[PDB]
Formats: sequence, structure tokens, C-alpha cells
Amino acid sequence: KLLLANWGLPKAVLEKYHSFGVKKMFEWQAECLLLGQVLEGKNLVYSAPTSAGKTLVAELLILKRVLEMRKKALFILPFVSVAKEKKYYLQSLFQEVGIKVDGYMGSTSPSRHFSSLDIAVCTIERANGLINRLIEENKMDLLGMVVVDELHMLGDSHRGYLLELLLTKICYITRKSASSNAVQIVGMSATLPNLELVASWLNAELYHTDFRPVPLLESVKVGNSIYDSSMKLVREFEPMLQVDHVVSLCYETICDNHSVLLFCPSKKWCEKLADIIAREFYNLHHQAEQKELLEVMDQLRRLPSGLDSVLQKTVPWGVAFHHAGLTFEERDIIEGAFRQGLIRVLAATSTLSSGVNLPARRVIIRTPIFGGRPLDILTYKQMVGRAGRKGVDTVGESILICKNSEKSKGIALLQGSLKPVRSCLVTGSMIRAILEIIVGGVASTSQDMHTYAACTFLAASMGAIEACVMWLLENEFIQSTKVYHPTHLGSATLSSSLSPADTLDIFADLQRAMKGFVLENDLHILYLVTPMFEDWTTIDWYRFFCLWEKLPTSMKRVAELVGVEEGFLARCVKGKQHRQMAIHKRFFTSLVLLDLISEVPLREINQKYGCNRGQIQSLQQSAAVYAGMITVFSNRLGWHNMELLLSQFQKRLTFGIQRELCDLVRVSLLNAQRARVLYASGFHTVADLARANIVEVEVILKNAVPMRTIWVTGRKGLTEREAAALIVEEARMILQQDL
Ligand SMILES: COc1ccccc1-c1ccncc1C(=O)Nc1nnc(OCc2ccc(Cl)cc2)s1
Repeated sequence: KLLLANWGLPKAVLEKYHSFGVKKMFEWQAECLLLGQVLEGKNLVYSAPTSAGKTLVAELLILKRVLEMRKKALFILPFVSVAKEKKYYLQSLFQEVGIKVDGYMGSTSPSRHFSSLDIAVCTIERANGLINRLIEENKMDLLGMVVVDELHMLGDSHRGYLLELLLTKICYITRKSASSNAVQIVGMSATLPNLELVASWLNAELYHTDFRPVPLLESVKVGNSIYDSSMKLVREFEPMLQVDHVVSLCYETICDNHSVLLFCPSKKWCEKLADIIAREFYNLHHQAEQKELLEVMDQLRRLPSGLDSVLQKTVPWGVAFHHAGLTFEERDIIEGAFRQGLIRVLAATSTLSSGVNLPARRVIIRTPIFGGRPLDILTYKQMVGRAGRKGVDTVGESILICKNSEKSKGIALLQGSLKPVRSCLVTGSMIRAILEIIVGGVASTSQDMHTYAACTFLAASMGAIEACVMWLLENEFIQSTKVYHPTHLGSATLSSSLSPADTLDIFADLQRAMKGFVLENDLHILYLVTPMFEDWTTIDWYRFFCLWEKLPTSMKRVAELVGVEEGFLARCVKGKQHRQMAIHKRFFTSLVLLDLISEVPLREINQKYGCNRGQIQSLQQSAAVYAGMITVFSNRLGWHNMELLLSQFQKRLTFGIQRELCDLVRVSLLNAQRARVLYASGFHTVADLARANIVEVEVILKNAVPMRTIWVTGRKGLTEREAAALIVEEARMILQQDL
């Protein structure tokens, strides 16, 4: 029975699955897919190692709930990078059968309407908003499927509560129409202890497996000795050519024509511990594919930030580093190079662990102490689950390097297990949930309000709702007639997907901005769409004051109209208040975005502001999301003179462009530099680019360099000719299917 052809499956999807290598399932997937009425709608909650092909069952169930019972489906993923990878994977897997798959990730939204879509690959943040939109207009009959990758995220997380709110709201809808399902829910999780609780909460069937196609050997390293998980010595390591012996371990891994993952606790540590192995691989291997590696170097060299000095020293030896400091393009290039075997040693941080699927033969975790704290058991499991490539390696090795006292934390990580899932639900999450149900009209009376809380994970794990209702009533989010009805502010909060806690100050700030606005720059329209400071960078006070001393004769007008000062503007803090700190740290943040929408090169922004390019890109993505939310908030409040101003800044921040390119960047392959060089040559509209001379745009893309040197997000590397051919084809499709 274990064969993808025996199971009912489209021929096109079957032949696409044979391309990636999936031709015979495992026993665990069959036992999970044949777990009673799961194929009919009984929700499904299952656990498996990430290397065991967890998502195959989810994709099969989607194809089912989409083909047989034609309806929409949601694929909720934890992060934007993995969500985009899954969106492109599902697109390449489902294009032939005609299932329109599009993504709601970060700032990007599908050009086509959600009604035209058939699968929405969403982040946790945007899937909740999508379901809120479906409930408001009441199009909840379109939804028939919801898939939640990384179900364990529903516990303690900054975006996990939105996951719980996503399901307890759906279940109520299914359990209020009952006065094998109407909306199926399929969840993928890790080896959680209380998975059962989660399975019973969602009524889902529970499937737990521990099968790993490639066996895993986790071990600790103390001094020169290697011990297994159960405090048993397994090997006496002796360095081959050593000048921790981290480099010797990497050398031993490399000698057998394999690759290695090296998880370091910081960025500078990754850059240092990739330089070191590069130096030894030169000296130890030169007594002093290439072509593919030179292609990778050239791909990295035609980027807005260009080549990196440490990357330049490391990469032409098989060794490199992959941390959050690099741009998303550089990170994807390095990840692709490692995935193809071109890069053999990858010094990465913990951020990779939870990101893309990047398996390595040996995973060396330098220290059990990550960022001054012991490594998380979930983080450790995520790292060591990458040890072993399926279908290539016979085994996989994880080596955690510990010493002295550190040995204790290492053995604790070796013998530890995942903590149980939580609920995280007065509190902001419960306020959000109460507002979501009341404003959607799904629940009106307080008896219904407690009935809703009887459907949440808190009720399954085993007052607050009254406090939440009181808070929403006292803050004019909700009116009482005691039937609770949404107000205009309460409806606008649920529409623009913002926390009701933040929406109060957002309302005050926008209302103050309407009274006095500065239209002679884009800084006032940016201070409103600037999310916060958070921790996106470590602000240098002197640098800030210097920039401020050199602002146009019109910026400081915007600075003083929003709350910034000069007596406290990188002044007092220069030689050394919770709101003024949040204003200046928002002013600086709004200055950086000012250079992002002014098309300033990332390296120049880094030099003038001191923030690296990864932080700048993260900030611009967050600001674009916030701009979209603020635009919807003003749209639903009847603020036509502010929504009109904000309607373009989401795109101008997503792509970091000027207004002129806002039509060119609609093309998927025109980010902010293949559109500026294509705009200077006379193409200023997606109309002029549909018939743009093919060979002409090839020449233009060949010029202006900061074979497949051009790198495209989701398309990896593209040759100039193929790149601009796809550019003109995308322009043709955009202008042809939008009218
Ligand atoms: C405020 O909405 C944003 C808009 C731009 C960019 C980011 C956000 C955002 C930010 C932070 N958290 C969440 C969101 C979010 O996506 N909320 C959404 N609500 N509705 C959407 O459209 C989906 C949709 C539309 C029509 C139908 Cl019939 C069905 C579904 S998206």
C-alpha cells in the first residue's frame, strides 16, 4: 500500500511528486492517513520528525479537501521564509491540476482576490486576519480546510496565541452550527507531551510517531572524548590536522565528501568560525564545483550589498557563514549553495534551526549556552533534527561541544524532552479574542461569551471574559444595549488586524496627525506607518544626533509635529521618558525607512545609520505590514484623506522603491534594482514592459552590475536572458489578466 500511485492522486501531482523524489510513503504516514474518519473531516493532529516527511500527509489531505469538496484551504506557517518556500513548493506541485495557490505572508498579498484563490499559504498573523474577514462578511462556507504546520507554536510564542485564536474561533463556528465536519483542521507538531490534550481540544484524531528515515546519533563532546546520549563513551576523537577541535571535526566530516552544520550562538562567532575553517581548508589542503562556486560568488556580487568581505574570504573554500546579519537574498544564496553541496561548512545561528529545511550530515553545536542562556530543548531538537540527509546518508550525527560544568547542561539537553504546550490566554490575547467574536457578530450575549471561552484551549487544559468585556466597553470598542455590538472603532480594530491595546494609541496618533500634517516630504506618512522600535537595531545616539543636525529644512518640522525634540534627541542620551524614548526611536526608525523609500543603497544606509542590512530588511518588512494595517484601519474609519496618502507606502516599503517604480515592481522579478535600471531606460510602466523588446531588456539587465548571476526570490539564480524574458512575460500576464 505504501506507494504514491496506489493512493488516489492526480496524475499531474503524482508526476510532480516523483520529481522531488517522493515516490513511496512511509508506514507512519499511511497509519496517520488511515486513522478512522480523518479522510472525511475528523480533524487530524499528528507528530513526526521534520525529516520524516511530515507535510506529505497535510498536502495529501489538502488535495482531497480541495478536489472532492471544492472549497478554500489555509496553510498556516510559523515564519515568512518557510511560508514562502512552502508557497513556491505548493505552487510548483499544484499548478498543473489548476489549484490556484497564493500566499499571505508578511506584507505581500495576492494580486487576485481570495475568492479566485483555492489555497492560501498564510503566516499565523495574516491567516487570523483572513479568517476574520471571512467571518465578517460571513463567507465562512468557502473555508473547508485549515492546515497548521508547527502546531507546537500555539503555546508560548509572540504569534502562537493568534494560532489558538484562529482555531477556537473556527471550532465555535463549527460547534454553533450544530445547534464529518464543516471546516477540517490538520495540525503538524513535534514530540510534544500533551499532544493528546491538543487532539481532544480540536476533536481531531491523534497520530504520534517517532520514525526517522535516517537514524540519529546525538552525542556530547568533552575534551577529547565523545559520549553518547546515555553518558556512554562511543568514540575517542583524535584531531587529524589541528592548529574543541571544531576545525578538526569539520575536517573529519569533509574528508568523507560530506557537509557540516555548525550552530554558533552569535553572528561574530559565525563569521570568525567560518574564517577559521576557511583558513585551515586553504593551508591544510593547499600546502600554502569550482565553476558552480564561482557562479555563486558572481551571484553574491550582483546584489545591492554586493559581495561580503568575510564571504569573499570564506566561500571560495567551501566554508561560509549564514546569520541574520546578511540580507535575505544573501541568506537564500548561501542556503542554496549549502543545499546543492557547493558549500561544505556552514556556520549558522539558531535562526536557521526553525527556518528552512537544510539538512547536513553532521550538526555541530558549539556550545550549550546560546546567548547567555542554556539552549532551548525545542531549539536543540530543531537543530539536531537536521543531522542526516534522507536518501544520501546512512546515519546522521549531532555533536554538542561542552566542557567542565557545561557538561551538565549538555547532558540535560541530551536527555531532556519538550515542554508541554500552553494557552497564553485580563490579557491582550483574551481581549483580542473577545473583540474578534463580538465584532464578527458570531457571539452577542455574555452567556455566549463564556460559551466561547468554553471552546478555547484553556477549557480543554482543565471571570476573565467579564473583565475583557468591561475593558472593551470602557474603551469604546463595544456598545451595550446587555447585548454587545461593535462600534466604528471596534469594527476598525478587527478589520485592520491590530491589537486593541495598540489600536488606542494608533487612533490617537492618526487623529492627531490629521489635525496637522506635513505633505512636503514622506516622513509624516512614514512616522505613522513605522511600527515601533522593538529591538530592530542598537541605535547609536551620536550618529542619530549627527543625522538630525543634517536634516532638510522640512524634516525637523515633521519631527516637532510628532513629538521629537532637540534637547532630547540623541542629546541627553548622547552623554549617557518611556514615551519620548518611543518617539525618538520611532523618529530614527522613520529616518531609516526614509532612505529605504528614497532608494538609497543598503550599504550607504548601513554606513550612515550603523544598522546592518539584515536588520534594515527586517525593519522594512515590518513597516510595510504596519502600513497595510494602518491603511485598512483608516479605510474602515471613514478617513479618506489619510487612507489615500497611506495606500502606496505598503508597496514603497515592501520593495524599498520610489513612486515611479510602483507599477514596475508589480512584476515578481523587479525588486528595487532590476526596476530602477529598467526604469532609467524609458520603461516606466508595466505597459511599456509587456512589449519591451526582449533582447533589449536582456542588454539592460546585463548592464549596471553592483552564468545565472541574477538572483530571484523563489527562482534562485536566473540567467540575464531568462530573467528579463520572465520579466516581460510577467508584465504581459499582469496587464493582460488585470482587466
Ligand atoms: C491589516 O491587514 C493587513 C493588511 C496588509 C498587510 C498586513 C496586514 C496584517 C498585519 C498584521 N496582521 C495581520 C494582517 C492581515 O493580513 N489582516 C488581513 N485581513 N484580511 C486580509 O485579506 C484576506 C481576505 C480578504 C478578503 C476575503 Cl473575502 C477573505 C480574506 S489580510
